[PDB]
Parts: sequence; structure tokens; C-alpha cells
Amino acid sequence: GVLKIVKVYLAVKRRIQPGDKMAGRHGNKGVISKINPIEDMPYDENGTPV
Amino acid sequence: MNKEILAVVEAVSNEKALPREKIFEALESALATATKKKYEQEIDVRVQIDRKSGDFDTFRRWLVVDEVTQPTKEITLEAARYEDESLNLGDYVEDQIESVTFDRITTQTAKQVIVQKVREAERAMVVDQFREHEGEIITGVVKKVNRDNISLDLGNNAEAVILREDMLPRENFRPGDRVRGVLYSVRPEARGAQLFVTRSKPEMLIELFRIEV
Amino acid sequence: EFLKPRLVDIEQVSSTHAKVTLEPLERGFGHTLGNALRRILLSSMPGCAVTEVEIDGVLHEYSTKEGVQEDILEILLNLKGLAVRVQGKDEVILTLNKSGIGPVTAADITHDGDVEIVKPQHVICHLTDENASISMRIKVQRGRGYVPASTRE
Amino acid sequence: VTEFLKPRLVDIEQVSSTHAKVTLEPLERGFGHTLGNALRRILLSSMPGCA
Amino acid sequence: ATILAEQLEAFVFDPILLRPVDDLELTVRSANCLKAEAIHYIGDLVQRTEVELLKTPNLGKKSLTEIKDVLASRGLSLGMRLENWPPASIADE
Amino acid sequence: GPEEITADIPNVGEAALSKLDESGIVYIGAEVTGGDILVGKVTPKGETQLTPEEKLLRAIFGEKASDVKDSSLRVPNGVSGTVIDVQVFTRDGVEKDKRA
Amino acid sequence: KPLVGTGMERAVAVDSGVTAVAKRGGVVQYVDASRIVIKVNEDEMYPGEAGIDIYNLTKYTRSNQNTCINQMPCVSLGEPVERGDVLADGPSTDLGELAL
Repeated sequence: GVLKIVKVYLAVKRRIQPGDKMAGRHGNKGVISKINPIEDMPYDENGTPV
Repeated sequence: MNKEILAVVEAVSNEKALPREKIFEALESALATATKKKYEQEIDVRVQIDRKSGDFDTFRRWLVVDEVTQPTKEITLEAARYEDESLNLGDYVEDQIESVTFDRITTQTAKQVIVQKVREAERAMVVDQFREHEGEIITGVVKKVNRDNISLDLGNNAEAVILREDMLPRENFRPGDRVRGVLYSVRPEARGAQLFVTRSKPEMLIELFRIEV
Repeated sequence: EFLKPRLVDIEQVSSTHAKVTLEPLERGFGHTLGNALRRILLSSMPGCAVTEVEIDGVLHEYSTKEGVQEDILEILLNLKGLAVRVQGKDEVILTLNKSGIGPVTAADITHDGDVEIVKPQHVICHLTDENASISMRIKVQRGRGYVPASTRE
Repeated sequence: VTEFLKPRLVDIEQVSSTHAKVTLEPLERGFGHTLGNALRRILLSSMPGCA
Repeated sequence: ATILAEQLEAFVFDPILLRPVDDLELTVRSANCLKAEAIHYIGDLVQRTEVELLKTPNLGKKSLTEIKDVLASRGLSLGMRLENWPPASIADE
Repeated sequence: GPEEITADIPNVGEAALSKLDESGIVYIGAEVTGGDILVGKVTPKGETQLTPEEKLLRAIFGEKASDVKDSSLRVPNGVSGTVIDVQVFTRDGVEKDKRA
Repeated sequence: KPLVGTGMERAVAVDSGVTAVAKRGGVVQYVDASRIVIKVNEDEMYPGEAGIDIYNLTKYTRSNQNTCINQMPCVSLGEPVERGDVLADGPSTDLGELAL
């Protein structure tokens, strides 16, 4: 007792935000807590921010 | 010409003395409103009232003017030169038609809009009823208690609003009590004629003593 | 009576980057003006990046076009990295037409009378057939900072 | 593109005349640190005076 | 603030009417009725009154509906008159 | 009776139905928000109540009872997206509509 | 890619089934985001059933965990490929390695 089935595929693009879980490959987990600007990052005596 | 509206015209329990034909137009535009959203504007209250027909097809209009305001209802004499100057200045000559808004669907929304149109007609009727008296020394019974306002219920399904500014300071009224005064509002009020009485004016007790002696 | 900084030498050592020079400064003002101007230059400078793309035979950005070995999403990333200067407008619409086997470089855009591409060797995508051609419209506008798609079709 | 949010100091909530607490709002994102650091290094490092 | 500021003093016309009638939102025959008098911009269509447009058989029945439909947006066909083309904001610069 | 997938839907206007085609199913490529309509489907009405004005539309639209209520199956929100692929499967015997 | 791997990435990538491993080596003839055509070398080739292989890649489709199992072609045109070699990278792969 069904006439027709309509299936629709939504394609969300989820970026990153404070609250996602990132982790390395050794057990160092962590909730990313603040997405800083570029300027606040500790840079070295070449210029590149970490 | 199914003649359903013919017998639907003569129901006529509550709209006998009320304008029958106007209620058909009302219900017809209400069948045309409900799920319309495209077209060009909306619908048209104006419609060739053909008593015989019953289901008057909503016709549009062109309104002959000498001006350029209301774009879908604008003619001139130079545009009337194509009709060989048959149009005169100021006429409401109709030159267009409209249809309906449907089915299963759209008709309890049409029932809903039919109800809306009936309500508007009822409001007009109530305004006429309150204009018949135009303020008198009538009584009433309180039913609801609003902020700085007292709702009263009279006869023939009639309600009156008592202002707290036109009331006594200490003398406080509540529901279940019966008060009497002279109203002074039956013309422009709000969606009809909000019966606004004033039980504090002198003329209020003018026939109060006359009722006794 | 503080000594005032004046620009002295602008060494354009390569085409991208340069070394401006401020002289003289009293002691303490070096790190102050350095950190201050660094933080202003990284924070908010008027750039000229891209906002909208309309490839011709493409409905949504997750599709694929017949005859180009990259997806439409990769074409959008390669156009996101486009380095372009505009001169006398708020926004501008660039037009791209290319047909034939090989790359679609950034120098194949029909340039207007004020838009100037600064790196014409930039690859966008690779056409890979004899009759298979892309034809897109690109929208490039001024702005400040980072304005993503989710805030603002 | 050049017209930012430009602040004005909303209050000077002060204790006795040689001490104060001056606020500033609204500043564009990331400019609180650069004005605090610029004014801090100028006041704390190089002011004219006598002692 | 005075010290830090002194250390930086060495550093620091209706548009749819002028638009074409072919640029209108309606179909191209609506503009082509105006183009029958070689009028391509809606300002020149505004330069004559709508009644003066009605004095030509180049306008048809649906064309008048298109005329009112375009003129409903308060952009064109309001009975305008200019010297030839330009008002004050249509100045050379 | 059976249900309807067509876009002639009560209680909705232009702002919902602009993102559907002429047969209910959303387009391929229409970037939707959280809580729009993807497939229009109408049958939810059960049996509520009526009044004198509800019986006034009886003989004027060829509707003996004209149902009793209507609400095109509209979806939720919380997620954005872009409709990339639509499948329509039809049990054999049923009329294929224009999009199938 | 992993800058610091263990060399075990190619076994996990090729010996799974997300990449499009070449069956018979040869010369690529037509690369596209949809398909990849290999022309089989003559020292690997059957006498009958003349034979140039077509790899239909799996574009954007739903996985079980609501990720996006894509395949991207990683070979150029006119490029030689050997038997037992990656042609199309899969999800979280790069040039036949394993980039999580």
C-alpha cells in the first residue's frame, strides 16, 4: 500500500566551529575552543603565524 | 446555471433583511481569495451581479478617468478614440474578467474566507443596528473585566464597552452586576460600532428620576 | 620633540613582497609602530576577491561538467584563489570563454577596461576533449576581511 | 570599505583624582588589543616628566 | 594619544528611464511597440504622454496591458517632459 | 482515497511554492533552508468540525463535504543544503506524473 | 597527505576498495571527472575482444555515516600506467596514499 517513493539528497557543507572535536594520532583529543583571528597567533622571527 | 445559488440565496434565516446579493458577491470573492497568490494583484469585490446567474463570474473593471493613478483601472479619452470616443469622462466601464481559486483544498480556506466575508457583513449589520438607536439610556450586565475598561452584554447578541475614565473613582463594578447609562459612540469606532456608554454624565440621571416618578 | 618617522626606502625585491623602511624612531616606538601596523595590515585591508560564479551548464556546485577533468567544486576553489585588481568600480563581472584541449589559464578571461589580472599563469581547470568548452561568468568585488557564504543566489 | 565603527569613550568611572578607569566601545574586532598595547607602551615607556 | 598621533602625521536621473526599454522586465514586444517609433529608452517613452502613445495603432490590446503593467512600478509612463534628453542629474559628469 | 503529491496545495502561497516545480518535487539544485518544502503532499485532514459558513461552500465548488481541514505536508529545519539528487520510484499501475 | 607516515598507507588504500586500481596497464586515452579510458598495451592484451577499458567513477553519493564518498581522477592524459596502479583517488586518499 504505497504509491510512489520520493527520495531527496540534501548536501550540507559543514565547515568548523568552536565545539567540534579534533585529535591527532596519539590520543591527544580536544574540543576546539576559540577560533582566533590571524593577528593574535604567536609568530616567529620570519613572519609566519602558527 | 445549476440553480444551487438560486435556492442558496433564499436560505434566508439571518440575511433576509440584510443585503442578499452583496452576500453572494462576498462569498464569491471568498471562493476566489483563499489560495490565490499569483495573478497580477488579488481579486475583485466588484462583479456583474446577475441575480438569475447566481454564480456571478468575478468580472474585472477598467474605470475611465483623465488621470494615471490605479494602473489596472485607468482609461483616457485618447485610449477611448480606439473605441471611437464612445467612453465619456469618469465612467467605471468594465473591460476585463477573472476566474476562481479551486478545489478540495482551497475551499475550507474558501469556507474560512466565506466565514471572513460573513463576519464583515455581520459587523456592518451591527454598525447599522447601533446607528438605529444612536445612544440611549439602555442598561446591561458585566461579563468580562479588562484593564481600565468594563465589558457589558445587552440583548440581541449586543456588547458594550464601559470606559474607566467615564466611571466613578471609588464606585467599582464587577461581573454579574447590572448598570444603566447613555451611550455616545455608534459612528466611527473599530471594525463596526463599539457601544461606549458613559454612566457619570448628567443626562445619565435625567430619565433615572423619570423612571421612578 | 620626538623624531618623526618618514618612509625612506621601498625595496621591491620580488613582485609579490616588498620591504618598506621607517626612519628615525625614538627607542620604544619601534615595537609599538611595528606591532600596530602589522596588526592593522593583517586585520583590515581592502582586497578585491571573488563572490559569485555561474558556469553555464551547471545547476548546483556538486555536479560535473562533460569534458573537464576537475569537478565544479574544484573549479570554485581555483577561482577562489584568483588574484585580481579592480580600479574604478564597486563590483565587476568578468567573462570567460575557452574551447580546446588543454588548460584554462587565468589569462583567458576577457578583461574589461579597468580589471587587471596580476598573475596570468594561474590554472583554473583542464579541458580534455576537442569539442568540450566551458563558458562562465565571474563576479569580483571589493570588501574587507573574510565574508563567508553562510552569512550572506 | 574604509568607514569602520568609530568609538567614543562611554564613561570615565573614577576613584580619587589620581586614579581612573576609562572604557571604550565599540571597537572593530581586534582593535582593543592594538589600542591598549599602543597606549600602554607609550604611557609606561616614554612620557615627559620630572623626578 | 597626542604623542601617537603626532608620530603619524608624515604618513596620512531616473535610472530605469535612462535604461533601455529592452531592459524592461516584460517581454520584448512591449518594448517593440515603443520601438515602432524608434524609441529604445524608457525616458523617451516618458517624454510623450501615455495618451499620445495611445494615438498610434502600433500599440495593440496586450501592449496597453503591458504599458500599465510597466507603469505601475512608478518608473515610467507617468506623463513626463524634458528638454530633450537630460535632466539635472543626467549632467555630463 | 489515496494521497496527492501534486503542488495544488492548501494553506500555502507563493513564498513556499516558488521553490517547487509544477508537480511538487523540489528542483535539482535549489539551495534550501531549514524548514522549507521539498515534496508537497496533501491528505492530513482526519475529521474536525464545521459551521453554517462551512456548509455555504457545499453547492458552489462541487464539494459535497469539501474535507474539513487541509495542511500541505511541510518539513522541519536545523539544516541547510543543496538538493543534488532526486529519485522517484513508482509502484506499477500508478499514473506517472510529469516529473517521473 | 601524511608528512610523517609509516609506509603502510599504500597497502590500506590499494588493498581496500575506494580507489580505482588499473586492471591492465597501458596508455590513458580520455580523462574526465566522470570516466577514465585506458588503452591496454599490446604486451598485456587478449587476441580477441579488442579491448580498451572504461572506468566509470563513483561521483557524489551517500555513504552510511552521511559522509561524501567521492572519487577524483588523479592521472593526466597521455600518461602511462602499470598493472596494479591507482587511477582515481577515493575519499581520504591522495595519489594512492591514505590522507585522513
